[PDB]
Amino acid sequence: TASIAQARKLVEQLKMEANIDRIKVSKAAADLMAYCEAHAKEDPLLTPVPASENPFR
Amino acid sequence: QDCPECTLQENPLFSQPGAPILQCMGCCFSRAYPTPLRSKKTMLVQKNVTSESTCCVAKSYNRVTVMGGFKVENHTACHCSTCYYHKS
Amino acid sequence: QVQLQESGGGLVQPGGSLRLSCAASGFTFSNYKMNWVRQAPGKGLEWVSDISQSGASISYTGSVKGRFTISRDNAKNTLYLQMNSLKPEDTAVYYCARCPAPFTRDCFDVTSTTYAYRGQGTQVTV
Amino acid sequence: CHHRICHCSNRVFLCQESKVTEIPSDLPRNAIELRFVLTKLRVIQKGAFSGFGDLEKIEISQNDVLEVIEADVFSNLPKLHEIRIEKANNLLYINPEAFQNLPNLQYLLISNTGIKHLPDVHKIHSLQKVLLDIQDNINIHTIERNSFVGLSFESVILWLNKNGIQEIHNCAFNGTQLDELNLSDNNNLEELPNDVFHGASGPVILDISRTRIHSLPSYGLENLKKLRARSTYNLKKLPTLEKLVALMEASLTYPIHCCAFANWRRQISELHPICNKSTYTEFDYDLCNEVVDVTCSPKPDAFNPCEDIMGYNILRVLIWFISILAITGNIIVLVILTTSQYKLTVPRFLMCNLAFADLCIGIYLLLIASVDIHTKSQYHNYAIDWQTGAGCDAAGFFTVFASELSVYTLTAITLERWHTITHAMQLDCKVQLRHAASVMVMGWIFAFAAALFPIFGISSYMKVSICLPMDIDSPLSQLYVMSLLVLNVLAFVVICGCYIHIYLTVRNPNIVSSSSDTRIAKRMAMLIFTDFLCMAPISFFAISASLKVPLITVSKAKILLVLFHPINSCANPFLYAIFTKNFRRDFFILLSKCG
Amino acid sequence: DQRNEEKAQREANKKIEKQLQKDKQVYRATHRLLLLGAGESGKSTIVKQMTGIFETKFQVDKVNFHMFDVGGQRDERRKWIQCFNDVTAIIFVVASSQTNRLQEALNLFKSIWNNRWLRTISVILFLNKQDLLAEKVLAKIEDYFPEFARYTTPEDATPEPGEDPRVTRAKYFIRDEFLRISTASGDGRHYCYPHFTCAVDTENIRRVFNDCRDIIQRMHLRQYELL
Amino acid sequence: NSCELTNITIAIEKEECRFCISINTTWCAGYCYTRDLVYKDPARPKIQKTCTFKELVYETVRVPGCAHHADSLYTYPVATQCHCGKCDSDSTDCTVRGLGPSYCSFGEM
Amino acid sequence: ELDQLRQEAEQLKNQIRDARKACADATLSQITNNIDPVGRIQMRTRRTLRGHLAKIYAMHWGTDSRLLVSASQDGKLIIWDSYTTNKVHAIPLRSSWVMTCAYAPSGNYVACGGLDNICSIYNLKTREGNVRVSRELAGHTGYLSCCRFLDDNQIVTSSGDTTCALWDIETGQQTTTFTGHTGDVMSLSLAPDTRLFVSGACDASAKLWDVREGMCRQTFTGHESDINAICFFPNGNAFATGSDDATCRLFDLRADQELMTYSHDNIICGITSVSFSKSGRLLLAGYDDFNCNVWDALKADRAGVLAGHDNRVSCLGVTDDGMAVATGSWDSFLKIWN
Ligand SMILES: CCN(C(=O)c1nc(-c2cccs2)c2n1CCc1cc(OC)c(OC(C)C)cc1-2)C(C)(C)C
Ligand SMILES: *[C@@H]1O[C@H](CO)[C@@H](O[C@@H]2O[C@H](CO)[C@@H](O)[C@H](O)[C@H]2NC(C)=O)[C@H](O)[C@H]1NC(C)=O
Ligand SMILES: CC(C)CCC[C@@H](C)[C@H]1CC[C@H]2[C@@H]3CC=C4C[C@@H](O)CC[C@]4(C)[C@H]3CC[C@]12C
Ligand SMILES: CC(C)CCC[C@@H](C)[C@H]1CC[C@H]2[C@@H]3CC=C4C[C@@H](O)CC[C@]4(C)[C@H]3CC[C@]12C
Ligand SMILES: CC(C)CCC[C@@H](C)[C@H]1CC[C@H]2[C@@H]3CC=C4C[C@@H](O)CC[C@]4(C)[C@H]3CC[C@]12C
Ligand SMILES: CC(C)CCC[C@@H](C)[C@H]1CC[C@H]2[C@@H]3CC=C4C[C@@H](O)CC[C@]4(C)[C@H]3CC[C@]12C
Ligand SMILES: CC(C)CCC[C@@H](C)[C@H]1CC[C@H]2[C@@H]3CC=C4C[C@@H](O)CC[C@]4(C)[C@H]3CC[C@]12C
Ligand SMILES: CC(C)CCC[C@@H](C)[C@H]1CC[C@H]2[C@@H]3CC=C4C[C@@H](O)CC[C@]4(C)[C@H]3CC[C@]12C
Ligand SMILES: CC(C)CCC[C@@H](C)[C@H]1CC[C@H]2[C@@H]3CC=C4C[C@@H](O)CC[C@]4(C)[C@H]3CC[C@]12C
Ligand SMILES: CC(C)CCC[C@@H](C)[C@H]1CC[C@H]2[C@@H]3CC=C4C[C@@H](O)CC[C@]4(C)[C@H]3CC[C@]12C
Ligand SMILES: CC(C)CCC[C@@H](C)[C@H]1CC[C@H]2[C@@H]3CC=C4C[C@@H](O)CC[C@]4(C)[C@H]3CC[C@]12C
Ligand SMILES: CC(C)CCC[C@@H](C)[C@H]1CC[C@H]2[C@@H]3CC=C4C[C@@H](O)CC[C@]4(C)[C@H]3CC[C@]12C
Ligand SMILES: CC(C)CCC[C@@H](C)[C@H]1CC[C@H]2[C@@H]3CC=C4C[C@@H](O)CC[C@]4(C)[C@H]3CC[C@]12C
Ligand SMILES: CC(C)CCC[C@@H](C)[C@H]1CC[C@H]2[C@@H]3CC=C4C[C@@H](O)CC[C@]4(C)[C@H]3CC[C@]12C
Ligand SMILES: CCCCCCCCCCCCCCCC(=O)O
Ligand SMILES: CCCCCCCCCCCCCC(=O)O
Ligand SMILES: CCCCCCCCCCCCCC(=O)O
Ligand SMILES: *[C@@H]1O[C@H](CO)[C@@H](O)[C@H](O)[C@H]1NC(C)=O
Ligand SMILES: *[C@@H]1O[C@H](CO)[C@@H](O)[C@H](O)[C@H]1NC(C)=O
Repeated sequence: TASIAQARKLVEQLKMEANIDRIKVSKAAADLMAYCEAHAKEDPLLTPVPASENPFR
Repeated sequence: QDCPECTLQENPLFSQPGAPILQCMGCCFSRAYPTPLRSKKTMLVQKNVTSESTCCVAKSYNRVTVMGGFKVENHTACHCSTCYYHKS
Repeated sequence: QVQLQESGGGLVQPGGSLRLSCAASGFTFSNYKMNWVRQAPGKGLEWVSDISQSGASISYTGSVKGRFTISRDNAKNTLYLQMNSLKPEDTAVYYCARCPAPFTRDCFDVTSTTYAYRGQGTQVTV
Repeated sequence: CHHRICHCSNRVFLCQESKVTEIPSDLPRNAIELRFVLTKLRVIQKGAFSGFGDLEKIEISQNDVLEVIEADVFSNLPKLHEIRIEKANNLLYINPEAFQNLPNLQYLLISNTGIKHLPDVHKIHSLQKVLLDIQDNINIHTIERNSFVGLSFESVILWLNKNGIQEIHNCAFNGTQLDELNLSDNNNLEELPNDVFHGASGPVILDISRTRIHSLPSYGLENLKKLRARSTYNLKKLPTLEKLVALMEASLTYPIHCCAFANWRRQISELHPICNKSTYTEFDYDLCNEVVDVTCSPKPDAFNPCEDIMGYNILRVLIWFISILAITGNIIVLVILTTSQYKLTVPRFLMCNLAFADLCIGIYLLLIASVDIHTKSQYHNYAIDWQTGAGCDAAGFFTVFASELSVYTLTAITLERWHTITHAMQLDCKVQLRHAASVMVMGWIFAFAAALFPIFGISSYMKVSICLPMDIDSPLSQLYVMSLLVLNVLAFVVICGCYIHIYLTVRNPNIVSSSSDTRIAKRMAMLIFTDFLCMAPISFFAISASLKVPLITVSKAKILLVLFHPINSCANPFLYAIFTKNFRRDFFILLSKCG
Repeated sequence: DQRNEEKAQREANKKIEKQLQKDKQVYRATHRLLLLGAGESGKSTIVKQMTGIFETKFQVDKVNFHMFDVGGQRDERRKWIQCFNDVTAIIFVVASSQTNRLQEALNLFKSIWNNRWLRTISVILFLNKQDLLAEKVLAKIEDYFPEFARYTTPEDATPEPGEDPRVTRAKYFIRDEFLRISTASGDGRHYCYPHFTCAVDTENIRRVFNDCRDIIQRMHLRQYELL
Repeated sequence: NSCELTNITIAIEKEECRFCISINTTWCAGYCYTRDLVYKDPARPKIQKTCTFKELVYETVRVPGCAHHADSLYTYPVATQCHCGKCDSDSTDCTVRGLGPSYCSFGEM
Repeated sequence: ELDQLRQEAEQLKNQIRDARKACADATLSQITNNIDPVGRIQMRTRRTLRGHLAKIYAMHWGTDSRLLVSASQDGKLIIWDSYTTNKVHAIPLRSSWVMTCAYAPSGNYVACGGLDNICSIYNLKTREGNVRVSRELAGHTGYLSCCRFLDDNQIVTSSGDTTCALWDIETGQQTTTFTGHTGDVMSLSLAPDTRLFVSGACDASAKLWDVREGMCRQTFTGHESDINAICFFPNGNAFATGSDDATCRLFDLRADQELMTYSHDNIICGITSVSFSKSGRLLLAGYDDFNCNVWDALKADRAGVLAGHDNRVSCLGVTDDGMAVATGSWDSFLKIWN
């Protein structure tokens, strides 16, 4: 009974998922690289902050 | 026992056969009795018993060397006298 | 995507022979245990047989002992089931089911409904 | 023969009459002997006995009123050979020039008189051997330097005993040939300077009985043959045998000193030809018979087997390893358990106390081995000071406290295990850490009381070198020591009973395979066997002897304690703590912090 | 100035700590059980005579027991089962054979026994519906299990008086099948406790109490390294 | 040795009143063997001994007096047994010869 | 009917795979060779929180980077002040079985749930001065696996129903329900822009859902086994995932394919939790073998390991400010690192 309805919902879901503007992988990788580079100076875990500024020490 | 008097007997270690070096031995009288008070007046260390002793010893002797250098005394005369070593 | 598809089936004469196999894709076949599940008409899912990663351990049901033979080919990434002396009670849709996790012996939910790691199955009639 | 106021016999004159207030100058000069007894003489005037050719003996006695003896009194008579000044309480002073050159002298006695100082004998110059008898004179306190120089050219017998002397000057006997030196009954005397025998020959015989001398002079005793040191408790140490080369007999005060002359180690023997071949009852008229050996008394008692504190080298090496193993294993277990960040529980708290008690056992063994090395081959010099000293009491306290605490803690661990297993479901009876602390507090009190009773005279530790409480003499000591031993045995009985019940409670053959049941039995048998091997061999001999039925000597006892006693100390940290999953995790965690 | 807030927070910490300590005794004084079984099993009757999760609380000899029955859950169990890795024991209930539902029960027991978690958790096995088993046997099992033909009654069997030997053979064959799964796989870290029971059986609480005490006793032995 | 218990009649004197009394009791005296030595060796045990006391008990009697001093109880230790051995330098007074056991200062025996 | 639909679905899947391969210019590793490695990271435990009686299953940092919620299977919901390691609140739960917990961004509400199928939310800031149940939400037919707060009024939930839902706290009714998963939805993570949320389920698939339209926008199927944890990259254009297959995978919404896979041969265990640092360069994941591995999000190298636990690491998280990392484990201890 519901098998056909599930299939109809599935095919509809794929159809609306296929019609999307997928950006090139290289551009996305550059975006992630830019984000990491820009915000690398504000990451205590990446760069150990001064002991005085450390809330836990 | 009627032990013998202070006398002069033989020497069966240090007298070579025919060369006697006699020795002085025997019994002599001794006794003990309480200290009289007149005596106790004179003593610093109080003693409850006096003891009169007499020991058989040489009256005269000749000193002779025998057996390779062992000097000994021949008891030419023997009589019992003061006890030098009787003290405990 | 993880997918399992079976092959073979169709009508088989009583006491006949048939062969079913399942082709795997999207996962490392050698690291997982596999099982076969059949669903007779008007009845729930029934576990059939299982084979370990190395194939040194094998088991079947009482109604299946001595009749069916399960084998695997890690190189071809395919599952095997040799069938002979089929009987009318054997008619069912046979599914190729995969254990939920690798490197483990438990295979909890292969026989459960709406399972995620089993194929569409193939029909067998006797 | 007759005299005005003195009786005589064969020219021997006795003046025993009160009328003689002065020495009669009318006494015949040919007198053979003169006896001044109770004469009432007040002072012996100078030159009283001068020119008496035939005088061979002189006797002064019983003259209470006598006060002073002047100079030149004895002159230089050639025949005089005996002088006896006796029983003169008021005779406090004798002139230094009282005695002159007496070449013939052989005997002089000033015993039992009030003289303040020794007679000045440095002018007698006797050609014969002279015997000095200065006894029962309680007023002399000290002896001066070169006191006896010049008494005679020959050897001299010195008797200076039963006096009030309290100190000896250096070189007191210098320049004299000593045969006999008897200083017995001089209680006030306390020490002898090392130069007492400086420049002197002998003495052949030294008698220091009933005197507080601490140590003998460190040279000049090579000629000493017979030693008498009875009732000399301060003589705790003796010179090295290399110094007593010619010793022949030694009456010591303590039995342990007796076997400093342990063996026939005097190599040389005299064996003169006269002894070879060339009533009564004295050495069968023979001289050299078996003389090389050394006699001494009192003989060594069974409680004092004078070997090294470790009688065998293999024991000596083993104790160091055993002590080092027990100490290191216990301390590391203690620090690992205590320094952990996981909260304490009853089994861990009990373990820590057991490790501490085991560590104390290791410390006791470390002390014993270390002292054994210190006293190697020379124990008999230190046995008295060690056993009677505070060190032995500390060692006895350590071993008793550690053993009782270890037994109590081990029993507590077994009881805790039994309660947890048997009463697992009845959680209302859960044993909290406070209950364990209270039991441990009681255990420490029991251990400290047991270790302190020996110190307070109940049962002394001094009976043995290794300082165990072997005192059995008094009934109280028997009661105390037995209670400890009986309690130790009862602890093992309780441990076995608790484990027996645990096995019977946990066994379940309907669901558990046999192999698991054997494995549980094996594991608990390990612990029971370990404790039995630690306790049974020692308890057997300890209980039997405490009943006044000794079966083994102390020599083997020291071996048994060194070998079997530390079995629990070494095994407990391994069995109860190490290779325990909690301990294994703890050790790795702490090691990481020390990377 | 900053001490006022420290004091207030310290007071709150102490107030919370006292409540937690009081609740710790209650939590450690209760034994938690997971009642697992198929729908056809007698678990519903077992709880009756003794939200998606149902609760049954009872005491035996003044000890608290907490039994959890999961009813409002989907067929898949491999995830929410993980939460029961600290239960004292699992009360597994099995029916008697309808189709060969016993094989499904055996497979479920195998999965419970072999999962990395619950591997240290013992299982109390209830062979329920014993009256029905006797009725069917007296009135076919070999068809669903060909090994029954060669099987023989255990030499240590202790059947009730007057019981048909065939009933006992069927009894222990099922029990041995489960025991083989328990023994042939796993280790000594945990054990299986088989019991034969029915709907009208008051001994079930006593059996669970005895099994739990044995499990806890064995756990204490492991803690002390005696096992 | 030839020494045994024997009767002896000792006497004591009162200094205040100048008079004496007499009483009998038991004591020891006799002979013990000795030997002189021909070879000088200090380690040699010398052979000299005497017969002496072993044990003592005490007795008491009333001794009259003079003027305002009258009968009073005097006491001393009597002997019970004898022994031949080295004279005890502690308690005894070893001597060549003494005043004798019998005497009274205020009257000759 | 069914055969034709299945054939159409297969054709659509083939097209999707073909499109996915058409966009595979290069692996994330290949483009990242020019970036220097993180090197060795040596985080050490700074605080240890004790008081929980049973195994912990969830924790969540507050917006202030100080308050920590910790839900344990013992039935207690304790709130910690990480700075002073002193408990602020301890809420007793109606059901001892709790699987998830969350802290509202405003800091006023805390949610939780588990096998009871009911999500319980407690108001910390209460006039009476004591914790209370603001409201209970029911309607899920399976265990509540994860729950997160969109705001002070809306909470999103996931359960074992193979579906997710959005709850309006006031009316206590499902504003919208998300369906399409086949297995149990285990973990959830809200996007930084609070506009989209990505779900991982027990079918080796991850779905991107939009909160408002109530529909899925992307499906990722790069995993092998059930997905246990999921987190969003700080910039919101990517999300990490974890599964029992012992591999961590980073997905990009724009690319719609697995950009990177983190795996080591020595690791046979599954991933329990996953979170990203503030800069996103570090990917912290929990593993069954009582440890957490720090992975270089770009170079795919193990920067370091946190091995202070004695049991499974069930939950993991980092502060919004990135000062510290908090991890919960089944041994009832919360460890704070760096
Ligand atoms: C270690 C037990 N223990 C003792 O004090 C203790 N250990 C020993 C022994 C250690 C090696 C053999 S026995 C003895 N004692 C005390 C009583 C006692 C009397 C003995 O006879 C008078 C005796 O002599 C034997 C025949 C040589 C030996 C021992 C603790 C209480 C510290 C636990
Ligand atoms: C030796 O004689 C003295 C007296 O010269 C005795 O001394 C008496 O000692 C007792 C105690 O033992 C005292 O009660 C008496 O008072 C003492 N006597 C006098 C006269 O005071 C002594 O007991 C005798 N015996 C010994 C062994 O010394
Ligand atoms: C495994 C190691 C660490 C164990 C400890 C080292 C052992 C072998 C050491 C520690 C103390 C040592 C002893 C210390 C003192 C002496 C005295 C000497 O006159 C003979 C050797 C002897 C008796 C030593 C033998 C070796 C010894 C027992
Ligand atoms: C582990 C802790 C308790 C430290 C142990 C230190 C060890 C090396 C100590 C403890 C007591 C010490 C001994 C105590 C007594 C003396 C007696 C002395 O005449 C020689 C040194 C000697 C024998 C010591 C040697 C070193 C010693 C054994
Ligand atoms: C108590 C434990 C845990 C710590 C160890 C301390 C030990 C080594 C100490 C405490 C008491 C100490 C003893 C106390 C008294 C003496 C007498 C002294 O003239 C020599 C050292 C000696 C024999 C000590 C030996 C070392 C000793 C046993
Ligand atoms: C509690 C224990 C383990 C800690 C260490 C304390 C030890 C070293 C203490 C406790 C009791 C102490 C003893 C108590 C009494 C005396 C008697 C004294 O004339 C000499 C020291 C001596 C023998 C002490 C030595 C040190 C001693 C043994
Ligand atoms: C249970 C414990 C703690 C109680 C103490 C009991 C001990 C002290 C009792 C029990 C048996 C007793 C012993 C019984 C018989 C003898 C033999 C006798 O020739 C000397 C005393 C001696 C050796 C007793 C001494 C005291 C004793 C050892
Ligand atoms: C802890 C358990 C073993 C209790 C028994 C241990 C002790 C107390 C027992 C075992 C052996 C017993 C002794 C055995 C034999 C006798 C001889 C007789 O005169 C009666 C008492 C006496 C001397 C016993 C006294 C008590 C004793 C020492
Ligand atoms: C001094 C005592 C308390 C030491 C600790 C107890 C030890 C010895 C254990 C081991 C075996 C135990 C016994 C085992 C069985 C029973 C039967 C039960 O119906 C009453 C308790 C009783 C009688 C136990 C009492 C305690 C017990 C004797
Ligand atoms: C760790 C060691 C002690 C384990 C050794 C096994 C011991 C404890 C077991 C094995 C069989 C047991 C016996 C079997 C049954 C009984 C009945 C019980 O009512 C009295 C004791 C008695 C007679 C047991 C004594 C203890 C026993 C010998
Ligand atoms: C400490 C041990 C390893 C030393 C050597 C002795 C061994 C062989 C002993 C210790 C305890 C013993 C076991 C104790 C209890 C039982 C139960 C009984 O029904 C059968 C024998 C059995 C299983 C014993 C076999 C032998 C055994 C294992
Ligand atoms: C672990 C075991 C060996 C120790 C406990 C048992 C005890 C009580 C045993 C072991 C040795 C035994 C002693 C050995 C020898 C004798 C001599 C006999 O004429 C009287 C009893 C007596 C003195 C025994 C009494 C009991 C005794 C002390
Ligand atoms: C007996 C003399 C040599 C002194 C004591 C020797 C020491 C080194 C011995 C005595 C008893 C021994 C232990 C007895 C039993 C075991 C259990 C085993 O699973 C590991 C080793 C261990 C823990 C042994 C280690 C070594 C040990 C501690
Ligand atoms: C003198 C020596 C023998 C004793 C002192 C060293 C001690 C501390 C040594 C000897 C044997 C060692 C153990 C041997 C084996 C292991 C297994 C490993 O997975 C964890 C550490 C552990 C448990 C070791 C801990 C340290 C240890 C107990
Ligand atoms: C400190 C940690 C435990 C290890 C202790 C080992 C001690 C070794 C040193 C002992 C030296 C003792 C030597 C004898 C002393 C003496 O000269 O009399
Ligand atoms: C360990 C603290 C408790 C008290 C321990 C000290 C006990 C000392 C008792 C000494 C009594 C001995 C008898 C006596 O000599 O008078
Ligand atoms: C000699 C060492 C073994 C000691 C044996 C103790 C016997 C008592 C055991 C007590 C345990 C309970 C026994 C029972 O009641 O069944
Ligand atoms: C000690 O005696 C020697 C002779 O042996 C002598 O030369 C020396 O002077 C004496 N010492 C003193 C202090 O008189
Ligand atoms: C001593 O004298 C008593 C009389 O007092 C007498 O009976 C006894 O026999 C005498 N004994 C000796 C040995 O003289």
